[PDB]
Amino acid sequence: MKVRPSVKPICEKCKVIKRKGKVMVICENPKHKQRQG
Amino acid sequence: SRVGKKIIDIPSDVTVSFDGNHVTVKGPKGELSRTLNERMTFKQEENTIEVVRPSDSKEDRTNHGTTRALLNNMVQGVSQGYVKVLELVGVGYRAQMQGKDLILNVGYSHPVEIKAEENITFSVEKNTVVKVEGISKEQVGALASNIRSVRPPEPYKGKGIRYQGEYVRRKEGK
Amino acid sequence: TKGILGRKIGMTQVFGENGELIPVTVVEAKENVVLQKKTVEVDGYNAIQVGFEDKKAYKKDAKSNKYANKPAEGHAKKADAAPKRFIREFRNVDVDAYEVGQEVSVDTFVAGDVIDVTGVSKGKGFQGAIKRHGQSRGPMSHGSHFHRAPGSVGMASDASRVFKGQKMPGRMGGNTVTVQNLEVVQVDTENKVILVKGNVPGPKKGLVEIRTSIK
Amino acid sequence: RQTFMANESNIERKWYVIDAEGQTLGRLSSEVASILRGKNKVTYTPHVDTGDYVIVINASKIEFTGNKETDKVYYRHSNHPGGIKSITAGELRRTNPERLIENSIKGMLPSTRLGEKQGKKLFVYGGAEHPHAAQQPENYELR
RNA sequence: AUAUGUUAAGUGGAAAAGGAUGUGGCGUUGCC
RNA sequence: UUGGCACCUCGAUGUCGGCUCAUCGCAUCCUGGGGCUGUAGUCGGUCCCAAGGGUUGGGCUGUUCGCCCAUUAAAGCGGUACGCGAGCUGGGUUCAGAACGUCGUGAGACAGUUCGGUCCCUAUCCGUCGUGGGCGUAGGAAAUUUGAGAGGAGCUGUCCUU
RNA sequence: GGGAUAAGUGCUGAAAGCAUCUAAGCAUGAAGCCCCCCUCAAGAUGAGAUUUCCCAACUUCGGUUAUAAGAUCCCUCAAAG
Repeated sequence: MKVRPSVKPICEKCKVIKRKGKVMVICENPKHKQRQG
Repeated sequence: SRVGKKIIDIPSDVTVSFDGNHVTVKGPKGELSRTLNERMTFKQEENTIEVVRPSDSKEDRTNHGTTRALLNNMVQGVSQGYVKVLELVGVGYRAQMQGKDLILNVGYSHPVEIKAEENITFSVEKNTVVKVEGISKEQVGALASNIRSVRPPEPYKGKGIRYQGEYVRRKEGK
Repeated sequence: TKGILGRKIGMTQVFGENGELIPVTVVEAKENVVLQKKTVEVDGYNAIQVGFEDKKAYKKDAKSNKYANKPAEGHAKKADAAPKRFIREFRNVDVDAYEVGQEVSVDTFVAGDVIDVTGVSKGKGFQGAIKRHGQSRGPMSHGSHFHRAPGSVGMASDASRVFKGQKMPGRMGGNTVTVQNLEVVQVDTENKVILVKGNVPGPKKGLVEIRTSIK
Repeated sequence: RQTFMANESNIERKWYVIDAEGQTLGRLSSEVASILRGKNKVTYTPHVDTGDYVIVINASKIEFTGNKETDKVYYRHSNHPGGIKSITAGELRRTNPERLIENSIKGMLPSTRLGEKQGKKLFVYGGAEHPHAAQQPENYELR
């Protein structure tokens, strides 16, 4: 995953959520995983 | 919401006792299925029940839609079983049984042991096929994920343990 | 098995049954009795007091420790025993000894080869940091006035103090030390000795406590 | 000229007992400290203790509002270089709750020769039963 | 202490570009 | 780090580097746990958690730096008056002598170089390392113990087999 | 070897008819955290516990005495210093 201070979608299958206070993007492409909103 | 404002429709074959705060559903193949619920407002009837949220907020809608789903799940637990099938891809991947334990010969330098527990049954259709049958979705899911996590599917040739169909990735090493 | 109390006699060597050479410590264990049996109800822990060597009887005017006094003399007599020097408590046993005296014999260590040995003395006087802590000496090439001195004892100004646990001179040795995983070589009745494989803490005629290995 | 000053002969101290079940830590602690300092007595003299004795039963039921079982760490140094140990306020309750309440309450008593003699009248037990039945402890209700 | 709201981070009880289905208000439109 | 200000010290705060002896931070070098890979495997890259222990011996130089030889699981980066001279050395530099290149008419100066050269102290009080004596612990004594708390240790390789 | 966890991985689950490791609930997961291993430790003034030993004469003092159990002075020494 990518820990970056600006998480945002990269394609159309990626969608944004919040876990434990962290903003995250989860996708069906494992390249597109991000956290630390 | 809609999912919480839905009828449960107790099939009248299973008996749901509403012991104050707690619910206990019995059926032809499961007893003592009592769950800790919250302070919701539901009717204690047979042949159908409903759950009602007392207030309206952002903390009543969530628990409403969750309480309805949990009561539905434990009703269908005695209405029928939830079966999760785990498959084994790869050469020489065989699942042996012994008493109420499952031995997995899965390419390691030793077998792997999976002990059964209450209310659940293991069953091996063929050496590469394992089925866990139970009454709670939570328990069946815990068992299936613990049996799956021994060798999850590789992306290249797919050998490992997997659920159903083809949902895996695919790579190309060479 | 059960712990025993003993005296260090000296080191020697025997020849193992394929030709090996085995350093050995000879430990005599005699006169061991069970003087008290502490239990959870009377005292919080469960343990057994054993009593090592035999003291002489009570004397009206005794100017040494050779003769038992009235308190000690009364504590042994409740077990139906003879005054004993070196009373010690063994925990982590199974209480099937008797609070009334029963002989603890070396023959209980036939079963149980790996033991640990607690000794209670080493013995050295006030010592410097090179001896006491294994520090390093200064050079003699240049005209160094520093050789066996301790060295810097801290930082300057920002610390403004010495920390607890600094290494300095003081009385060395004499502590309590346990050597773990020692092995019984052979027990001997009619002399009441145990041959331990290695070396135990303390000087000769010292007290050693043998017990079965906690590992 | 005319201000009454309490003397050891005049002082009559009573025994109370409080239930620390279903209460908050700091809200119970401030009131128990006001009871221990003796600011609840018309005959209050600053130089000598006129306070009462307190027995705090059911210490294992004090609760914390919010996410305080994992936060609210307690730190302490041993005076040797490096050693600063810690324990969360949730692991201290399940292990040694009677220290939790005791330290909480004694942090509200002045640190003076008399601020210790006033703080050693507090008896905290985790569980409904206390040995001090021979002192006739009245049952005080916090407000 | 009294009355009406805000928030849930212990913010309160240090700090920016920028990122986000955190929650409250008013307003304004497009399909019901 | 190179600086900028000129706020404490000129009835005086000893300057390098190394030795001896440590302590702390994490922005992690090794070891441990993982996500992605343009990850087939053995090796790698790059991010996230993590400070428990460990982190070499020589040649050249006053060397801190640096380059090289042979290793190592690895040869981390920083703070503590660039830690440390009431602990040590004193090579360098900032003493006096004397010589070279250059500058000055000159006495003499360095953009530099070279040979040499007295480093003081019987520790009060706090601090630290050991050891005793007084009193207390509601009679006076002998032994054996619980453990609130505190300290210590904590590293890794290489072969054989599956 | 035991317990609770970080990053990570999840099971059921709604808010949001689907989806979702999270909001409720239930797991799993580090040489690191608390135990387990070794030493100190009741001046821990909160001064703990157990076993044993000693326990009458004189007063109106209401207290005193010496002596009992025990320990030192003094002397011969070492495993200690």
